Amino acid sequence: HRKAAGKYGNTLEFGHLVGGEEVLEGPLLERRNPSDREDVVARFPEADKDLVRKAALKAREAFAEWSRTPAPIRGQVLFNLVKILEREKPTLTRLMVREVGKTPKEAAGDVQEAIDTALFFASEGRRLYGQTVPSEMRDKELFTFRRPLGVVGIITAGNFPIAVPSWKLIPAVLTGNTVVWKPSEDAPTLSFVFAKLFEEAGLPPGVLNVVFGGGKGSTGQWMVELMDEGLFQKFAFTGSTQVGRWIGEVAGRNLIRPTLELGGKNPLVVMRDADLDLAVEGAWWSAFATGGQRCTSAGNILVDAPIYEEFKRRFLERVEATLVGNPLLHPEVTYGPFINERFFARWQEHYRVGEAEGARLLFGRGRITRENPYPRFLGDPEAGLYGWPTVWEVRPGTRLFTEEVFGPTINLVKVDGIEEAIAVANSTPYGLSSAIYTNHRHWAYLFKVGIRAGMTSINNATVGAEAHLPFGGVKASGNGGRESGIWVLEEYTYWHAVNEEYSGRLQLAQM
Amino acid sequence: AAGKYGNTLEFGHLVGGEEVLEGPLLERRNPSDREDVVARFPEADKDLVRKAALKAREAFAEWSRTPAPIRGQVLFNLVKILEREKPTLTRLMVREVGKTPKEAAGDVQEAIDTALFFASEGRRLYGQTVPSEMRDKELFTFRRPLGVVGIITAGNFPIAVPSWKLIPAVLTGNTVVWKPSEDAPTLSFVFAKLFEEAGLPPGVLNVVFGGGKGSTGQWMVELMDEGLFQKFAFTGSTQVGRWIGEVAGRNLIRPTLELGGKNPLVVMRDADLDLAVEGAWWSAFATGGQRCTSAGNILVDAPIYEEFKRRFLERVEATLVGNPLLHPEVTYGPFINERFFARWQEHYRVGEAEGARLLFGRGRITRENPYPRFLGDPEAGLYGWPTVWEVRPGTRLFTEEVFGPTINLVKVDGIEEAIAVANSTPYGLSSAIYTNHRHWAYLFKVGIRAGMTSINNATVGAEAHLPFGGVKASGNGGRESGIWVLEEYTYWHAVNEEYSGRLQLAQ
Amino acid sequence: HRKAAGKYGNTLEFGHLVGGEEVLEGPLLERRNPSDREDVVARFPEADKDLVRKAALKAREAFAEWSRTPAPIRGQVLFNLVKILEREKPTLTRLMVREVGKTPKEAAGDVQEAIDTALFFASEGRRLYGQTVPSEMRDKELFTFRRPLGVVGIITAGNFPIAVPSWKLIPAVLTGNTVVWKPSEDAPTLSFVFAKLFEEAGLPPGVLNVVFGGGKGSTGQWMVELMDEGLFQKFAFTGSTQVGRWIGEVAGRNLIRPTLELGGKNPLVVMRDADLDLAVEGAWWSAFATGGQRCTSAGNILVDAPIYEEFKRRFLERVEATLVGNPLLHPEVTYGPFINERFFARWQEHYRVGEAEGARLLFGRGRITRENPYPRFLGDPEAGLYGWPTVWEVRPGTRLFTEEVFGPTINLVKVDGIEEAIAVANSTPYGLSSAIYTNHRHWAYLFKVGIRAGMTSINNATVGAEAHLPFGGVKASGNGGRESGIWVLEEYTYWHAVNEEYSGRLQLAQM
Amino acid sequence: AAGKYGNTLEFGHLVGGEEVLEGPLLERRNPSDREDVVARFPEADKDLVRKAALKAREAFAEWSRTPAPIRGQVLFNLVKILEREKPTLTRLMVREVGKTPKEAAGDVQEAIDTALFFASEGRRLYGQTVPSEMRDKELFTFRRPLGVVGIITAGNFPIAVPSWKLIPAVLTGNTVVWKPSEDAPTLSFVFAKLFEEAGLPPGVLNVVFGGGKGSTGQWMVELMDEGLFQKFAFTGSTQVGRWIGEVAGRNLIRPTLELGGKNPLVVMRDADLDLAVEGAWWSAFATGGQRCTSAGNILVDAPIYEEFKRRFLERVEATLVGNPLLHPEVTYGPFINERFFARWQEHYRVGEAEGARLLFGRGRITRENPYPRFLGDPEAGLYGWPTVWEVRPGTRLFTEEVFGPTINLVKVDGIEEAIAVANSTPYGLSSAIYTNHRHWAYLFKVGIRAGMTSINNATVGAEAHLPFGGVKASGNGGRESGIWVLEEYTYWHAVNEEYSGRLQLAQ
Repeated sequence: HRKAAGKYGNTLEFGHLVGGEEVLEGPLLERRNPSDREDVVARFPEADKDLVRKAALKAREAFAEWSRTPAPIRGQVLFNLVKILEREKPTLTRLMVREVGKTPKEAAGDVQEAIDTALFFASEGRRLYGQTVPSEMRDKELFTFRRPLGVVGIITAGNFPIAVPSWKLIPAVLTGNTVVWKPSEDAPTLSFVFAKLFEEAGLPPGVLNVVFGGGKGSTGQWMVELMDEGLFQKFAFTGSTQVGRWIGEVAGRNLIRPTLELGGKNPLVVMRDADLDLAVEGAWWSAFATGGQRCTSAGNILVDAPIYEEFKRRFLERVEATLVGNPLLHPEVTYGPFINERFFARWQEHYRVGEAEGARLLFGRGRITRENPYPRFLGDPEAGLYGWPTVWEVRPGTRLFTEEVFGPTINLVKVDGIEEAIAVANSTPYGLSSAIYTNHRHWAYLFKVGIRAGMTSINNATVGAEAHLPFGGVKASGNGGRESGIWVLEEYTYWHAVNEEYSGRLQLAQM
Repeated sequence: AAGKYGNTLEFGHLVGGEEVLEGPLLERRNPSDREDVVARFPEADKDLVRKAALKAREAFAEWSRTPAPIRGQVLFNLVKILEREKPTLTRLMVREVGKTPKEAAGDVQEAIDTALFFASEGRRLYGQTVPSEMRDKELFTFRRPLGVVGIITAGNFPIAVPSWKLIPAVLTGNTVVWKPSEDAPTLSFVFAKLFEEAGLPPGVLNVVFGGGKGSTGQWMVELMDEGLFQKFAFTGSTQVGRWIGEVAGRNLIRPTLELGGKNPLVVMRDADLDLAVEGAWWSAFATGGQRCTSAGNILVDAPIYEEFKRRFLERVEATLVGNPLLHPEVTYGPFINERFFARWQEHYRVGEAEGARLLFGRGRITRENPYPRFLGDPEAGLYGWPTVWEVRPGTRLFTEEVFGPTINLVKVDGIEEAIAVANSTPYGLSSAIYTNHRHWAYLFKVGIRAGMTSINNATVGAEAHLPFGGVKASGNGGRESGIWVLEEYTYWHAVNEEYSGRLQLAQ
Repeated sequence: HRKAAGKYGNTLEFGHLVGGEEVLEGPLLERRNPSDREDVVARFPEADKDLVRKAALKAREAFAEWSRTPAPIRGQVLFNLVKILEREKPTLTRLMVREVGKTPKEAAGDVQEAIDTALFFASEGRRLYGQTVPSEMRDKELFTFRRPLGVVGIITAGNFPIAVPSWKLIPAVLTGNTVVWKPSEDAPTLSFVFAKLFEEAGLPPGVLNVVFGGGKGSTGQWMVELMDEGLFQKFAFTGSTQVGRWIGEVAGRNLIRPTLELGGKNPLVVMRDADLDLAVEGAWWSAFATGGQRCTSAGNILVDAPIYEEFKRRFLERVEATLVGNPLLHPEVTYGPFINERFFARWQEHYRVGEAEGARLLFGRGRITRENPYPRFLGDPEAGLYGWPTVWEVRPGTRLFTEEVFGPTINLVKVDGIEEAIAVANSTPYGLSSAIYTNHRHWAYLFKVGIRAGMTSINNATVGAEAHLPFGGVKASGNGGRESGIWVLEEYTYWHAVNEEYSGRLQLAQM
Repeated sequence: AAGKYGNTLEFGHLVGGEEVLEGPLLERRNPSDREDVVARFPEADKDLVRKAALKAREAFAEWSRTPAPIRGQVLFNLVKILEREKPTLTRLMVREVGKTPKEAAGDVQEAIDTALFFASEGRRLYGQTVPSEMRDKELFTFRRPLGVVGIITAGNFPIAVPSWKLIPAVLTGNTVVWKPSEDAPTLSFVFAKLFEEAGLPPGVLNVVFGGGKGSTGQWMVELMDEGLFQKFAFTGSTQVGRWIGEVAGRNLIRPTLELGGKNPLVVMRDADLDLAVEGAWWSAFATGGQRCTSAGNILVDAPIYEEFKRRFLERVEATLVGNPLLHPEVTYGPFINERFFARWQEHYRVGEAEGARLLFGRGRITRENPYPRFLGDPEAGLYGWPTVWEVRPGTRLFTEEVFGPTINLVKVDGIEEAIAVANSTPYGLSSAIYTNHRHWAYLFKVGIRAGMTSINNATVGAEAHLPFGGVKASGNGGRESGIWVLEEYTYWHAVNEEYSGRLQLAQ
């Protein structure tokens, strides 16, 4: 695999993983270190549609023996994976900093979510409870059982390259399904390694198949199209709303219920009675964790009129102190580069859209360069795509207010009272995360039952969901599916209702 | 006006509590006797469905904020009202869709059972308290209503099947727009009025009558593209369901799709033969074979094939058919509508064309083509000869759903072949095996791909408090009835509460 | 049954209900209207031990067919009971005012709890879920089923003569058990009628047997002793801690897990930031609902130092406005008589104990009489035993502070800060109900996780539990059992674990 | 010192993390070979148990406030540590209680499985969110720790059975005082030390060694009368359990009582005979018949009685017995202690006195009374002849638990009689039926009165993630393992939160 020596490590070359075998087939892509594009992390192929087809048929093959492997034994594989992930946590952390450019602290947390998920589902092997149910008839018994769905197609983003895939891969295999996985082209090395750790843990060959490639016009699109050929009994997607709508459509006509974890425009409310320094810290972290490249990153800070001016002042002071830089050379930075050029490009355009609709720019000068330097940048800002922390004031109903923009940007909006804060908080197409900073029980309550969101934080950030709560969104952010904990079991199994007669006669129900 | 076997009712849509007689007039004739006109009613245009959805959005605000236990009290009232009206609804159902008094009473009883189940669900709807990984922090999950639910239903179970959707939908705090089958408009209107009597606020349930394709049904599905529905629920054909799933999917709706079946019933060499014959017979000819769960194929183990066939044909020959309002002792009555009659007529042609062996049945029962155990006048409506084929796996009669009184026999040899043949259909709704060997029941149970399996019982007659639904072409994973339907009409809201006065970073 | 005409209704005479038959056997007791002891409500016999024995054997007989009656059909009986209770609600309300002296409003609520319980368990007939569980072996399946225990002995107090018995009787029969019930001698008529409503609903004869009589030295004691003869597979008790300890002991040696719902000394905290008028109203109602004759009645109001004087002043103003009287002639009163002479006697003594240990009496002059009248009494205070509203100031560690006293009394205690409020709130032998009035999220939280109680109210009274939450106490208030909702199913069933082999070979688990 | 087959360990009590060598010295000798001294250790007096409970009360304050997911991480560490130590614990268990390496490994594996189960339970422990009947109000339930748990355990499953109590007890935030069996002090000490290595804070687990009656066990039970325990959990004899239940009851404690069995195994005329023989044999002689779940009575259907007896005695005759440390291929080794040996000797006398027919067995295996398939020196310890009787229902051998290698055959005629006879014992722990007729398995399953029933499987070998416990004389309703044990170590806290700024009266 070690094809060349790179700058901050080896340049790895590797192929697809199908039925346990490595398949170096298709035109070569490459992944460059986004903190320093001179460092080439990986060269890897684009799987064509026919190879994805073969991966799904290999998955169908392996599913027969895996689904008949007792769930507690399947759980033992995940238990091995906990220990292996634990052993590899420092290595995976360093590789993640290199390949997607998040800080060592955040990368360790990303890996830890996969460890937590592995442990949770390791013992789920001795749970997976169905029901015994009393019949309305004598000499008859009723049962429900959870059954595996079959072959699961999984397509994932690369902003959480270990955590987010683990939310799908782990419960999928634990419930007895087999998997074809198309990872983000932003994190091919991490994905390959994760697959190999599953292998070391004892996952049978072909239960997990990995096909690398792009999205639109590439492997991703081709994999979605294969739902039309009956090769997938389930589909799970993390990514943009735009792509999610199409995947939902294709899934829908093939009578598949897909897991769709899509975008957000996450509101964070600060009421007049908030602990101001706590709220500032929470807003700041909500905005600039991962350089604002989380589904759950804050979109709009809604600030109660009586503290607006004072909150703005302290918020801008806190934003000004943000360290930015190459996190492999400067692990103390708050955030590093854009993960890829797409996020950078859309973020650059948000400045033009903001100016065109009359948003007021309070802070930020676009791309950080030698020519346009940022006072708290550490290292060489031209080796990658890095963004100025960016703060606007905006009105509701504008594009900056309603549309998701990955990258280090945030809006301030003035609201007056709890009723207006809730109405404005709900004035986007999205409904993923949400937060309110307040001390009045009644205000926390009203926000909690008035917001339309999958997730709400009280005196906490829009980011940082605990790994054992149901994760997902409403409105444009999802379709109702949830990941993590017991709530994800509905995504990867179906209910089998069984009635058993012993009465030696035909008894007619409700008659 | 007065009709033949009762009143001819005229009525309109129910929108925001008001009756709206707007649109071209349709009618529903008694399928046992076309001279009896049951109902005249309008076809809602797309714009009126639009208004119904907006009225639903309006009413949802106060209904979702009505405490769940009070919502449950409305359903409790509905139990008592349904109880009171059971004989009336039974008689009207015999008249309007042509099923027997016995089956119609059972249909109504399912709605009563559903009402009672969800009446106390008002004091349940459990979410979770969950321990945080942090000190001074607490985690919660809550079930929240989705919003406005669009419901489209078939008319073969005109009270039961709609109750499976309407009742949990309103109990969980949603509001509803309902497009009932044009085969059962009167029952649907009445059911809506009973909800009203029970105390359901005006606009929480809106009913828009009309057709399906090129009519109210289709227009209602299209309105998902305008953002007017947060949920959609459908009971009907796979072909229509695929389209509804597609439209729902692009609008990020998770729809309930309860679709067709081709339900296998296996009889192993060791079965109680007379029990299995009775079960196969009832699976086939209950409701004249017009259930989603009606048996499609009887798979008979080689050593008892000849003996089972002989007794099965003797039992089929004894089937009484007729107008169930004049002859309530009949096994089944007419086709519910002309579509089922037409597709049933075609199955004979397709059967002959692919070389299936016709053992019994001569198509439509007429004065000229009479059935020996018909009671009454077979030309007052569309009635079908009981029909039995022998078929091969992989053929159209074997794989494709055919509503109406038909069934196939197939010879299998041993449990492994019975399971493989049982799974050789696009469908996966109901299923059954007759056997006494624990090991054979077990292998069928874990080898079949179906939402529902009966051991020594019919493919029909699901109990109202088990999860109902199918896999493959029969559904998308959603389940109705019991606790399992709550996932269909609510979403999970995860809440974390900090008290530690500092920002604690998870994982 | 109509033996004589009484003052406010008929004087009823009736016997025990055993195997469906009425048995007029034993020395006659009588129940006098506690608001007016000239009104004789009922004459009824004391069942001797041998008749209780026969009732248990009749229960054992009926249990065979009842346990084999499908749970959904058993639920239909409870559904009939909902409708019958509904029909009889005005009648049961009036009879309850007459027989135990609570207000029409409270009596209607008492009956409504039985209606709510009936409805809840009516549909529980189609639930009672056990589990399907995956085996660690191939060709093997695991199951759990809830099974009825057998014959349940139930002994109940009379302060909640319909509600509290319904919490036991209804889930007991729904889960397929049969019952012997010894009602309080304070509410024999209500109990007889309730049994007859079960009969009208379709409960088979002998599934519910009712044996009337006393407690110590009488039917109650004899029924507890029959646990030593193997006649009860379950026991459920509502009453005093003193009696509960003995019942727990007898149950314990016979390997029965009893439901024990015992006394309380329920703390209600008012913090400096409380809505004062809300807290005063809540404390007032906690103290004087049912004339302070609830398990959950407030024992001690713990008032934060900065609002102590102001709270006292408003609390005494509110206590002074309390109406007291015969609730059958004056349904607007807050409370009526003591239910029986025992409660009156113990309450009279609490004055002497209070004086002896130096508690400061702020309000109350003992029994209300013509000679010692109460300014807001309505009617004739000598026709029954009525109590002055009573308010003390006490110190922690005293008898008035730690010991339950049924009747209209309450203590004020000064506390300083949340830590002290919690420590003082926990300084009793009891742990049933509890409450805090506050607006600071952090204070509500600390009380909630610091208190040792089965039940906690935030900005609500210690009384008024909703009928579908788990009800019960810790410490001297109970043994861990809970009533109501799904939580009571553990009380009346046992788990049956079943494993089914199909593999035709002996597979050794964990080996 | 060095012993014969390993080190002789000396150690004291573990209280607040410190080792306390205080009290008269006891010793545990290798029951396979009395010359091998495994351990010397003290008898804790009542006052030291008192101190252990107060140290537990102290440590509980910080442990209960440790977030459940962090508590789960300690158990996760324990999984890995138990895994690492499995061969060592296996060898020590063979030495200290005399079970075979295979069974000892399984014993340890149950603790590993329990550890893993409750490791992730740290992120579960679900309570409920519940809808109020009022506006502007919310309802919650939370699981809370009970406090200080007293645990007393037998030594026939010296790692498994204690793990069923210790692990969920600490995971749910309780603290523990543990009095281990004097038959397994070394294993118990080591297990406590592994908890310590895993990161369990000092004083959360305290271990006090000593005897039972007139010793540390009895004194610990008496301390319930001083208010020092909020929970008690016991595994052992019914006679002791009744007393513990009594003491617990007057102190308003709900105790876990896992007591004896007289476990019936039915073989119907249609059973796979060789499977049933193997299952009966293993049910009887696993652990030398020293399991709570060991078969008490084989109930054999009349038509196969003679043939089953013949094959059963052939299988019993092939049983290897011996020192399992020198001969790991043996089926079973010695009696674990002298009490089991004594009660087993008495069962022969009682059997003869009431007229039971002895088919096989000659009492203690000695040089003078040798057993043909004994391996090694039978005088180094207490070893028993495999023993088989024929008995009548209602006799003492039939109804009373007898630890050790003995079993009864009883003739029954038909399923109804098999069930009635199976229930004719004071006990109700485990049970089994061998049959192929679905209807017979069903009737046994719903007719038996037992906590646990096996169909075509042994009375022994319960899987670690099903609820374990008994009815009648075998227990009080409590269950161990899985989610079902959480009721044993927590209590429900119901919380209602008002936001409506006014007093709303319920019902």
